[PDB]
Amino acid sequence: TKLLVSLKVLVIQLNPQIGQVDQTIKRTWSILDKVTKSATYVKPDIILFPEFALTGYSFHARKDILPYVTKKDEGPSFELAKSISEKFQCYTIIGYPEEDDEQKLYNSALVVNPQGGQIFNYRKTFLYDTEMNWDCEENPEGFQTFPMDFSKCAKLSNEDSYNRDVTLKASIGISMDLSPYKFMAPFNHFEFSSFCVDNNVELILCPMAWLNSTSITDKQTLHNNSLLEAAKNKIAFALKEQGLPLAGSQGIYQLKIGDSQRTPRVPSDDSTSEYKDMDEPDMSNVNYWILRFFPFLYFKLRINWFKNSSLIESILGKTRMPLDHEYYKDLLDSEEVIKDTVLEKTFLGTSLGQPWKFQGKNAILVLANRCGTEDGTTIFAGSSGIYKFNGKKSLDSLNESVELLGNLGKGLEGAILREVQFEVFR
Repeated sequence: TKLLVSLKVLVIQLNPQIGQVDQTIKRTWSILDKVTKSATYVKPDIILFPEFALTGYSFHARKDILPYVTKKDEGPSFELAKSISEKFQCYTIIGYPEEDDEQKLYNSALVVNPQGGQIFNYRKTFLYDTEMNWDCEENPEGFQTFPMDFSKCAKLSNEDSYNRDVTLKASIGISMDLSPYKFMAPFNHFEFSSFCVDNNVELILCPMAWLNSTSITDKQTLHNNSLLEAAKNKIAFALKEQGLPLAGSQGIYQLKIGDSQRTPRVPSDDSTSEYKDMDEPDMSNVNYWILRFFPFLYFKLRINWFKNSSLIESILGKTRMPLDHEYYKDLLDSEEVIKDTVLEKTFLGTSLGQPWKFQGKNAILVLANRCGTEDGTTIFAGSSGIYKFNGKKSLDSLNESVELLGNLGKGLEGAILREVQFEVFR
């Protein structure tokens, strides 16, 4: 049986600065208030916030992030998501700094149902250089999936309305999860992308604090005060020329609610990474974000790979997580049988029994990336948007195996709403 699902996704893009939690709370209610007053407004089934959407991101010490850490079921972040879910009758996913009863710190993103009850708490699996500053911890469970009960969102292929309930097998990824492990692992791996394809993920939620390539990331520059001074002056002029403060744009909201304005497919080049046109998305990152989801993208060479039986040594040898990951604290030789899970495993989008496993299926990707600037050196690309993988039969936005349902600006706070329509198999 094949169910048709119609979901109403709402993504919030904020510019949270460290020490302005309450002010970010106020601006958030200001955005949601404007969203409901939209001409083409509809009640969202799921609302997604960026990574650390209320506290800020660039923390340099554990002592600094301590005043903002909360339990998974306590604090401003949890209270906000609970109020939103109860006020909109939807799921709320927001990134927050977490701390357990063992005094351990995490980069987490909590989830609340329409009833106002926390149904899931996810920890960041792959850590970024910034998490190392405040002694963050890798997700001991690694990549995870969870079910989401949506009411009146599905229907049969011959019905005239969505009066049926559907339990989607969701999955959350936090920025660095999309990148190669520690920026050192092979690019061809695609950890998080493979994990979602392997476990047949249908809805992908990605809270992010992704950077713009114009940011200062060079290590020898960040630790050379002479070079760092001249490097920060460049960032200062970049924002001053745009008529923006060093912290970034706040208060001025970009609202794309209800409209069906799709994002233009543009290839990567020079000036696609330039921090200009704050109402326009960052196609350099959008193309990169799509590339990181290669297993969901159509690729012609998969036929030759499956035929020549390539990657099978990669599929079998493929482990769940990196061996040196916190997750851990030959079938060809053995006489043990091949389990279903092994046949579900994939590499580069190819499986042991099929050239393109995702082929024929659909999946919804929701990226909620923050905007603004921090430390006068870190610029976030923003460009929050929603994507659809049709799985129908090009390693960027030019590939028509993915649908760009809409994106936000690279440097403006706002919220985008889209009525995503895909299909599922039960």
